[PDB]
Amino acid sequence: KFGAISSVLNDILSRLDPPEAEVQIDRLITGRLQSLQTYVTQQLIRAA
Amino acid sequence: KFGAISSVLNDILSRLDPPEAEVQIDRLITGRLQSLQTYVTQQLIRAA
Amino acid sequence: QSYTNSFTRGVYYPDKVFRSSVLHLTQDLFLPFFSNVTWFHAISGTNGTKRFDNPVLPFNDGVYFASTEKSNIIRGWIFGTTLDSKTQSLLIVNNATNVFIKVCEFQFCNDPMESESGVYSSANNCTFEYVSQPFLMFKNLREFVFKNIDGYFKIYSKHTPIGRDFPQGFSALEPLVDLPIGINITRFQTLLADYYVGYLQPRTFLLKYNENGTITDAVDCALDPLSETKCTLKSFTVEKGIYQTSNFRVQPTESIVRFPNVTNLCPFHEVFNATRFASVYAWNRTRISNCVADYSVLYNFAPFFAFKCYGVSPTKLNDLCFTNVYADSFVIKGNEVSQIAPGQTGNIADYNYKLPDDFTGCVIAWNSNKLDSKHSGNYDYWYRSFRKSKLKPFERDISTEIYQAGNKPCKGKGPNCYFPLQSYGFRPTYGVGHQPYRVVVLSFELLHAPATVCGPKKSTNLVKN
Amino acid sequence: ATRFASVYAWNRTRISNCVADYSVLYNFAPFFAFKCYGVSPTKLNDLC
Amino acid sequence: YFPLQSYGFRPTYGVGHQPYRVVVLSFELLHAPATVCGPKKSTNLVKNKCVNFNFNGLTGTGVLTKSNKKFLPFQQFGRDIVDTTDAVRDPQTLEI
Amino acid sequence: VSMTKTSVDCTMYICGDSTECSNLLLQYGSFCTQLKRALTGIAVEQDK
Ligand SMILES: *[C@@H]1O[C@H](CO)[C@@H](O[C@@H]2O[C@H](CO)[C@@H](O)[C@H](O)[C@H]2NC(C)=O)[C@H](O)[C@H]1NC(C)=O
Ligand SMILES: *[C@@H]1O[C@H](CO)[C@@H](O)[C@H](O)[C@H]1NC(C)=O
Ligand SMILES: *[C@@H]1O[C@H](CO)[C@@H](O)[C@H](O)[C@H]1NC(C)=O
Ligand SMILES: *[C@@H]1O[C@H](CO)[C@@H](O)[C@H](O)[C@H]1NC(C)=O
Ligand SMILES: *[C@@H]1O[C@H](CO)[C@@H](O)[C@H](O)[C@H]1NC(C)=O
Ligand SMILES: *[C@@H]1O[C@H](CO)[C@@H](O)[C@H](O)[C@H]1NC(C)=O
Repeated sequence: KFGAISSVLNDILSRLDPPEAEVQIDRLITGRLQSLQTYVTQQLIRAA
Repeated sequence: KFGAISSVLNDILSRLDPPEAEVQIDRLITGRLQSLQTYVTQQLIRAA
Repeated sequence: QSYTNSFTRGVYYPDKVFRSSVLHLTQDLFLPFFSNVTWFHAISGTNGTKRFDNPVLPFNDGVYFASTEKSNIIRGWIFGTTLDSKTQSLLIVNNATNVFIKVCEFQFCNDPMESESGVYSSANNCTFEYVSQPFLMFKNLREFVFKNIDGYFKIYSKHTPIGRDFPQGFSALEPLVDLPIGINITRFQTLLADYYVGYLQPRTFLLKYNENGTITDAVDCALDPLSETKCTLKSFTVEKGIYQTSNFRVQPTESIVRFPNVTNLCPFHEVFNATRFASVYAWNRTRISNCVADYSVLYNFAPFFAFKCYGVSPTKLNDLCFTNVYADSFVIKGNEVSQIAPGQTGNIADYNYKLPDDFTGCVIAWNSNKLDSKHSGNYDYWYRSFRKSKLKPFERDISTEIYQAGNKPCKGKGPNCYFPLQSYGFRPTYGVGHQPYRVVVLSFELLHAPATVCGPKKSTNLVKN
Repeated sequence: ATRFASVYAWNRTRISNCVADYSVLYNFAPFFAFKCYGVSPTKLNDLC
Repeated sequence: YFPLQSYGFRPTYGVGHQPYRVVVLSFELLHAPATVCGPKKSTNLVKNKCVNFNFNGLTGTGVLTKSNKKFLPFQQFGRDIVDTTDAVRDPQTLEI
Repeated sequence: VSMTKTSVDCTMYICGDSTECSNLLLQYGSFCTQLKRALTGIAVEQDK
């Protein structure tokens, strides 16, 4: 969840009005983006 | 502090009730996650 | 006819920023390349329907206009919603020497031979007027783009020497005017004393600027895979090889909605419309299950002092399913409504009814003065003013022990002790802060759908594969 | 206090070398507002 | 009783009676973009020096010099290949 | 000699089948593009 009310985006959009969905979605975007950057960094190190 | 009122978790928990203490703690967690991730990434490069 | 290829037409400068010898990739509302453009020579060309009628066209996000006329037969446009003087609308009419743009409540115009025309009919409650903004606005193609962004009405235009209908070529439309109209534009109409209309959609384009800031070419990133590749690389030249572009997905074709056979409605009527309500001390918890969670009755029943939902911000509660639903019903003072929320304190939040700090549900406060007040005072409501400790979330403490104020045992009431239950009468003469209010808290536990308290939706047939 | 100062001349009372108990604050009145910054109410019965 | 009697036009001297002109301003501040706002003072143009600047809402710090770029009639400022502002049109003289 | 080659679509991973989330993700700039380039470079390196 990374601090969000739910890990599923469809539950955030179906449960919350846009002005709150943007906050919960932003928290999930931050968590997933950090996960991809971590993955890519380890793949670059392993690639080297 | 990474934006928190205090860098000490015991002070945040002592001063605030959970509804805001969790927010201040989440900021300290985020900052320390970035610190540890940077440390480990550089240690992996240095280890290589 | 009534459709046309359009080619590479309708590109406009998306902003007012000068760029030199760069390719700028931007997302904005544009007419897609090779999209269908409606040709109105049929239906409303020549005389057409003039003097009797004329259909009104939709305005979806923004529009592209074009004409090859040099007679100035086409004179103007109306933008708005009702377009009958009920609401505001914007009317732009050209003249030989000036331009008259007005936004007012317009009823109709004289313009839906031609010795005199355009005297208009009637108008009132006018808001803004603009005069001769651009002063004026072998054939000449006259392209216009009309876009409405956050209350600003943006007009772009270009004149191209033309006798071909949309000849192949490229020319960008420079901005002409930007008006703070501030209205809603859902429909528009043309005014006659040949005409093409395209509609804009949100798209990404790669725009090529020359050294003098003029857009000379463009790539529509969704026209074909080569254009998408060019946009991915931000170049009009693509080297030999394989490039990775956006992923593809198969889209759904239909919506599948499946709910149980339950058609019973949840008994919100009986709890909320009860003739007698519980006190805060003995607050009443009723479990809601095996029913349809139809909340339309709640909005139809009465206006409320407060309808604040925590964890589910919308009033559109009919689209969710619940796993554990409780209705906690009690009567409070108006000045205590603000205390019934997570994180609040006071005699009610602390000793009679407390919510968890992760509470999900709705707090509905209704003014009930006409039912609960009495001339002598309604003493059937009794808050526990004094308690030894703070109440736990959703705890019901119905102890009747007399509270002792410290060390002294003080059995009985008086010298150093109080009976914890304190009566306060409600009377029609009290102000809004003291008058009785009925508050019901609907506690909604949302953990997928093990159990059904689903709202008033219909089931469809199951489709597999 | 019988009299409160005007807003152009706020009255600043220093409190020191004392102990505090905040149940008295609830006893003084129903309140229009009781908003705390940097500390939550009911946590003031620790060192404040 | 009629509102049409003359009441206070006659001097009828007293502090109470002397007429006063009263004008009130609503300051509606509706949602639609405001078209009314006070005049924004300008200051003389300084070139070839490191200055702070605000050109019609575009702010920054830099050295302003005469430019050889040719902006289109509607363009107010320019940006380089990385979308950082590098040229402005002076709102009073239209010099680039 | 070689590593398993992968390609990750940033938008689907972070904001799968979510238009509002994708629109929010667009406000973080080129990060998705940088990760796409990094994974493409790794894939090419493994074939090299
Ligand atoms: C308003 O702007 C105009 C130009 O947009 C200014 O006109 C020029 O001002 C300079 C210096 O004052 C003169 O040397 C030019 O001859 C003027 N041009 C014309 C065509 O008259 C004008 O001065 C500005 N007004 C104010 C009060 O700043
Ligand atoms: C546009 O429509 C919305 C519908 O809710 C309304 O709230 C808004 O005031 C309208 N704006 C106008 C007519 O300028
Ligand atoms: C740009 O403007 C200059 C002005 O002298 C002109 O010489 C040049 O040919 C122009 N280039 C284009 C592509 O319009
Ligand atoms: C519901 O409220 C109405 C008054 O609005 C009342 O006449 C009716 O009897 C009530 N029904 C029940 C079941 O309490
Ligand atoms: C609570 O509401 C239910 C609804 O049927 C009712 O039967 C019950 O008697 C009520 N209890 C109190 C204490 O009001
Ligand atoms: C402020 O409060 C103190 C309390 O001791 C009092 O002595 C002082 O006179 C007060 N000042 C004003 C201006 O009210």
